[PDB]
Amino acid sequence: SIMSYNGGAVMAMKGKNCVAIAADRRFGIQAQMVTTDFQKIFPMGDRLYIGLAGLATDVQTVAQRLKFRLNLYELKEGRQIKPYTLMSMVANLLYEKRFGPYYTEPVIAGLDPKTFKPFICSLDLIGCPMVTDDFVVSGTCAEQMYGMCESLWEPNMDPDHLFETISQAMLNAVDRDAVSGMGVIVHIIEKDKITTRTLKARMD
Amino acid sequence: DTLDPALLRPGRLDRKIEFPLPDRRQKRLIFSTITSKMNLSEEVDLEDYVARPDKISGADINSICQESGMLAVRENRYIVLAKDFEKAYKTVIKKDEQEHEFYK
Amino acid sequence: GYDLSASTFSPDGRVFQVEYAMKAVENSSTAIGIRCKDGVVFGVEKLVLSKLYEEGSNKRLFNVDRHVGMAVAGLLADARSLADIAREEASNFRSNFGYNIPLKHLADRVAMYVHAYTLYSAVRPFGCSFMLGSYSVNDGAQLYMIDPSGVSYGYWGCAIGKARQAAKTEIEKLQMKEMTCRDIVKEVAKIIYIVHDEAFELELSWVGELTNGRHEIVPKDIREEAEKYAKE
Amino acid sequence: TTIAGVVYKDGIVLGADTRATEGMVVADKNCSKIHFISPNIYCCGAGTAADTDMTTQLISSNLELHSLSTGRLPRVVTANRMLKQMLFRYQGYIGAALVLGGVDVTGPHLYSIYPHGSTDKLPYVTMGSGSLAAMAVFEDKFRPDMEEEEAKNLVSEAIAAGIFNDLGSGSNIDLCVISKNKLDFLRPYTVPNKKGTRLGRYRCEKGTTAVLTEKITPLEI
Amino acid sequence: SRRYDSRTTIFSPEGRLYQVEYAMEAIGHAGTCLGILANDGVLLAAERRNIHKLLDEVFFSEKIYKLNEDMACSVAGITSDANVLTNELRLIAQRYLLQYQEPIPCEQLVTALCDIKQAYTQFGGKRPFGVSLLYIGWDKHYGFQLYQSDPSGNYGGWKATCIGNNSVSMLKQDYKEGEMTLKSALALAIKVLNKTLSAEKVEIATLTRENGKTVIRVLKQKEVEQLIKKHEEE
Amino acid sequence: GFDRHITIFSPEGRLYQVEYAFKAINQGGLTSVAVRGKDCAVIVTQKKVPDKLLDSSTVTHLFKITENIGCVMTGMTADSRSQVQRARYEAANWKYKYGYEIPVDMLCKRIADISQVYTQNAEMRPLGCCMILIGIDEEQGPQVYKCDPAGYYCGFKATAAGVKQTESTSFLEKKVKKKFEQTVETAITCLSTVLSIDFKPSEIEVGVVTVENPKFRILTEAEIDAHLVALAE
Amino acid sequence: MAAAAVVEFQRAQSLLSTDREASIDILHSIVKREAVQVKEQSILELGSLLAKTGQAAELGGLLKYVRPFLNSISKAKAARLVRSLLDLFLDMEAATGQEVELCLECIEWAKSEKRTFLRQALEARLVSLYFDTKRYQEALHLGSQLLRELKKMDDKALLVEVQLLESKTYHALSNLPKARAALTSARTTANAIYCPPKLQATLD
Amino acid sequence: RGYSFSLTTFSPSGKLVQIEYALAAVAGGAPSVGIKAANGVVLATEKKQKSILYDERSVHKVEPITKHIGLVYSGMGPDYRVLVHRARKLAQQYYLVYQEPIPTAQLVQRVASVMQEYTQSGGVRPFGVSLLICGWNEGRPYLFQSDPSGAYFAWKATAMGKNYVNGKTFLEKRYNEDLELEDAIHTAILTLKESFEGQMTEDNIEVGICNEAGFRRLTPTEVKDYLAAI
Repeated sequence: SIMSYNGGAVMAMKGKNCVAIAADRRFGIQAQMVTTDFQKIFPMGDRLYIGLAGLATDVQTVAQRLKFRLNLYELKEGRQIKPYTLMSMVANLLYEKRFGPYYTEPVIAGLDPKTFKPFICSLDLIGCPMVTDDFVVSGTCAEQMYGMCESLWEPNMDPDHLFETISQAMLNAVDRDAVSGMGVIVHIIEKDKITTRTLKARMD
Repeated sequence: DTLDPALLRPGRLDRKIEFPLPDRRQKRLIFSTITSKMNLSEEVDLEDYVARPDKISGADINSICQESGMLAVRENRYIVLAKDFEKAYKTVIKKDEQEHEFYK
Repeated sequence: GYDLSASTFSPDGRVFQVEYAMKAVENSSTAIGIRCKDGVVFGVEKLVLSKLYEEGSNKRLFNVDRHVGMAVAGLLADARSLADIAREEASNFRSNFGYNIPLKHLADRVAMYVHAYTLYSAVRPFGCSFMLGSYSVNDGAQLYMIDPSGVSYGYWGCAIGKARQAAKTEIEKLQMKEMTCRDIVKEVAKIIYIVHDEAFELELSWVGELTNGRHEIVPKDIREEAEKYAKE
Repeated sequence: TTIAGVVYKDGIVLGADTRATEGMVVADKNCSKIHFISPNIYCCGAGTAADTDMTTQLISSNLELHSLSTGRLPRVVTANRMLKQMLFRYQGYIGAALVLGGVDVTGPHLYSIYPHGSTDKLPYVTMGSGSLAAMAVFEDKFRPDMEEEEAKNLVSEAIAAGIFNDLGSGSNIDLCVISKNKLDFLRPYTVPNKKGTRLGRYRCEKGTTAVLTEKITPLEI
Repeated sequence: SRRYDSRTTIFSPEGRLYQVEYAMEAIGHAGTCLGILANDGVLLAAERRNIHKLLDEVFFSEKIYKLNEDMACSVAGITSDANVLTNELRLIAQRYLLQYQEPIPCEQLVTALCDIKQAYTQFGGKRPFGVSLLYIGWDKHYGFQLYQSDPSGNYGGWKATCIGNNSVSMLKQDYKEGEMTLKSALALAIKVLNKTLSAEKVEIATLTRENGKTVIRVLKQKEVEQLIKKHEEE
Repeated sequence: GFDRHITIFSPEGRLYQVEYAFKAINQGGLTSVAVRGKDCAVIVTQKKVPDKLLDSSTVTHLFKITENIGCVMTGMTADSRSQVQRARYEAANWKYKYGYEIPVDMLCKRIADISQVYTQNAEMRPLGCCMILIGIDEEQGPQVYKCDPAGYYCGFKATAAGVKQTESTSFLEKKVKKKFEQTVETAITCLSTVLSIDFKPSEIEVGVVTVENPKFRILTEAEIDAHLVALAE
Repeated sequence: MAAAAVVEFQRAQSLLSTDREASIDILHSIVKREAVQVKEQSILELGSLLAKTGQAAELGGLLKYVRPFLNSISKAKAARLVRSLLDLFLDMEAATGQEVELCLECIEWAKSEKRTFLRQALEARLVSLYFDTKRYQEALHLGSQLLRELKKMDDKALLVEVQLLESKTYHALSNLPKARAALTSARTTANAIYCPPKLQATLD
Repeated sequence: RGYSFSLTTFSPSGKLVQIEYALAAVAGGAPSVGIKAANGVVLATEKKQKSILYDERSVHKVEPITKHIGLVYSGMGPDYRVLVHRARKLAQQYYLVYQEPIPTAQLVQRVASVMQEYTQSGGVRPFGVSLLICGWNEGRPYLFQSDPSGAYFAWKATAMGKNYVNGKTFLEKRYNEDLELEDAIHTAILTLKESFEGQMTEDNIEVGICNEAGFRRLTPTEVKDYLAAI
């Protein structure tokens, strides 16, 4: 395939007023790992992280393109971006290049900038909003990150339990994959903190 | 507008009286007077033609009211009822202007 | 200087680049067209300058679509231009809709062409009045006449040119409705010889039941038969 | 995707199952397939999950621009013809087998839009794969000129018959009832599919993690 | 038609440009908003339109416009044109990021805007952009810096230059070029504006930083009532 | 400079081209008065043939936009057919683009809007003809509209258009404050009381629409002759 | 609407001009059991019919006038209803002690819907109310309350009339602390408005 | 076709000659008031036709931009209708890309952006319509005014059209920061009542409010209702 080129696997899940987005720090060709540090969780707002997976030139291409149109939007009308509106904007970024699309499925994780009501979203290749109140999953190893993290997620979780469950879901999900893994990264977005952390994984 | 700018100078005049080309609260009194020296048969209305306030002297009030009576001389009538009032007014009730739609 | 541009009105609403084009066909020769029940007969005055020009040096009875005609008045360059785009217009109708072009639609089409060409300072108006004319088997002898303003009217005996002040009177006194076109070909010379008040080497063409929806320069015999309306 | 819609004496009743399955795995278990266009026109959607979204945002936006240009309420014929002509000139590359219905000044009626641009005025329509699982229950128990309550029960039985024996099944049925005076866009009508339950708690507290490097960043002050 | 064109792109017989120096006289009718830099950051100091109550709230004013995290601009002259161009130049800033992943060192931006504004006075037959707007900014290359431009097209580093009416000569007898200590730059700003005053009829805005990232403050209300009582004599 | 040359603003407003284009619609003057019936929008206009050499059937104003909308225009007749052809174009374009046949109001909005972009851009003159146009939709009654050469459509009961507009609208205003499907004392009598000819049935063109039959119908000398001999009360 | 919410709906159409005695307290059966203009014009023309017979507009007007009643009756219908109904309370009454609290309930009631101008409307008609029933002591005081708001607002919009009325209150008893000052002050503010001959001739 | 040279240009004084003529054509327009209020606005205007002959339910001056934003003008007739056409189109571009009703401030950004290039760009004269904007946009209502130059300002009250100095001074006199619902309508009615040229007919005025549930025109039975409650 062409989605299985660089691997990559991001997810996001929420309990209480925190969310949790998580990627796998890995980049390379089908068999080769040319680096370990690779930015997949791109900050857009203060508390609104977009995370991308799939083909790496599309995740940097529409990551920087989305920082372009997003940054110019909050410059044209001064406020932090409402995250539903950013979901609409990546929905009209992946679309309108439908023919020969971008090979990425960006998830969007974060908080309303004034009521702090969390949500998480996922999109497909050509851009379809999947609003979700449970968890979203993107990348090559999709159904593991489903499957298992549908078997773990309980509702209404404080950041240390959500911390722990997205840690286990990422580690045991990407361990059961070839082209993903080798050290993962977890951003917890509270209503006052960004608990950014890495996780020592089965790095093999 | 061209009188002289030395005909006043507080000594030769010391005053100036504007005459207004009257409006709503006065126009009613002009119609009340000029109709008060005529024969009316109360089919007339007063404030209907005080309404449409548009650019009248008192002289053309005497023209539309005098013209109302003279247009009642057609049927050799000693009064005026409905049309000679409205009739003369519309005929020479300012024989119109030239609006100008869009702007306005 | 409210003149010299077709996109500028007068202070009483009269676009002077149109009425200056209208006198620009009033300083050119006549071309009369007479309708009757079997078709429309044209006749054009010619003002042959020198002996150097031969017969039909400038065509002024063009044809367009194998049945409608082009008695023109003004500038022959402009009249020839709208003649050939009338040819292209009936070409697009016959190619597009199959059915042979009814003349009312062609006169409205060329009419709005030369009218929509008088709304811009980036073009001049045309300087050529002209008239059409034909009949289909169920149309009637339709003819229309078009000014440089772009207005097109259906006529019976319209006449454009310099001496149209004279020419409209005889066509009005001629019996209009019920005669069978051959006589009026002959009678056209009487109008042309009256209105020419000074080589008058005239030229005629028609469409009729002797033609079945066509055009011919006369065939050539009435040129030595309607020439015998000298001394009137 | 199993979808459907039935006209009846007052109006129409649309309806869809709520599950979007990319590949052979459900990506999302609860999505609206009954899209707004207008306060009197709801469409539906099947085929490509994004193309229906974008074509009904475009015809929704362009249509209500049209309606507030006219001033009156927009008719449902012009939604049919804008979806037909705009969906045709992309030669069927957009896969959007959507149906749309509306109550308007002429009468309550619905159309179906195949992804190549072929439109059908019908009393009852079914797009998606679940068409086949929900057309037969419009052929034994459908009656013309029927009352609203058993039409709602009819469309719920149709979509519910697209749930139980199709692999483009849905979690739960939502259906809109568009009448002359009131619109009733109700999200889920019945939920015939519970989650079940789990057995046994799993996690410890501040354990079961291989933390390599923490990093804390405050936000407010 | 050639009778109708204003012929903006014509040299005078004296060699100058008629439609350009008419924009320079458009600045002197409406225009304020000096700018002072220090060893620390740079500030604009501005004036609103009039005393007319009837004005509810400006998020940013009609004067100070944000452009990046590390730049801002203020505007003189015709306010209808410059709004357009500042959104225009804002686009330029972001696309430099898209081309380079740098925060656009501000001289690149001023050069780009002055090239397109020069292009409107070069050809096209249109009127030039009647605004002598100016810029404040920071890059990692140079220090805190402000630039100033005009509808002609040229620009410069103009360390304390004001725009609009009543022309800056007092500042070129008062500015200490070595060190300035930005609180005293506020004091000099309210000195100059005190000669040419709460935030009903003033609009002062500073650019500073903390730990590397720049901070653009618009100097909310009560700070102006602090500095307006920071005088006795001046 | 060029205030009375180009469609631009003069001092004190008052761009001097649209009222120079209003004076263009009074050129010659063949004059329409439109009558509205709670169930029948009749059309009246006067039409004079010069010399009994014109074909009287071909000269008209009275155009047909579609099967439900008729129109009549009193401007300079060169600019008339360029305007009515675009109205036919936008009617058929509405029926192809938005389904149902176009209702009468936003047709006049749209030709008012292209007349606006005539009087907004330079290098084109605002063409001098105003479109009295009638028509019936399903929802409301019969309507009538007139876009001017400036683009200001109003929504009328009973205006008029051409030479003697003010006398006509004064007569209609004096003869509508009293309260008419027959329209026998209103439609023709506006013309015969304004300009005093008391017409034979040749020179008058009448175009009706009715709620019972919304197809636009141009009448002939038989039925307009009965309509004229009905003025014997 | 219940089964007997619209049962006698036509009775406030025929009995508007049937007889002056056939709907004395008979329309009250409509009032205290389509219905918003029939009910509002029932209070308006029932109250006008009882303000034609003379007394029962404020008696049965009190029987309809307790007001835990209206919030959303097309709010300007509450303006015209309360305005003209209180105009019938003021314009003519039977029992003299009544209308003091009938208009006071409209002052504290006009505090409730926050209608600022209706307050000073019924305060002008309320100082006019206290002068007619010879209160002479705190019509003074509410006249001092009225000028404080008028001063804040456009000068003497109606406080020419209120100032005229409190100027009528003193001369019943009092001296020069009004006599020339407040009356002439009302004249100074009385040459700057459209004056009807009622107010200007009453000031004469 | 076309000109591609600007007819709006700089005076030798240093100002735009066409734009001050556009503000003259606005100042000769029909008077219109607009009052920002603590929960919602009111934008009243005056529809005086030539005679009592026209359909007063046919043309509007209060008319929304598609969600909750109405806009009322003063000046040229159909140039307004072009600005409504462009404004509805810009609001629908914004709605199809960002999936929310447009913030009022951004709509005034884009309407002032489209009115600018008609002060430039090829033979077009500027519009000469200084329409004013309303809008509820989240939390607190907004109000603006796009001049035919292209500037815009937000406030608490304004007037425009004929004798607007009396409207600005009179609204400066009678305004309170909490003055919120139908009292604003009241003072709007007695701002148009100030001149009106006579008798204050309900068919000759129309108002529009933004009472936290979308901009909506007021039915003619509601204006006459408060005209009964004057």
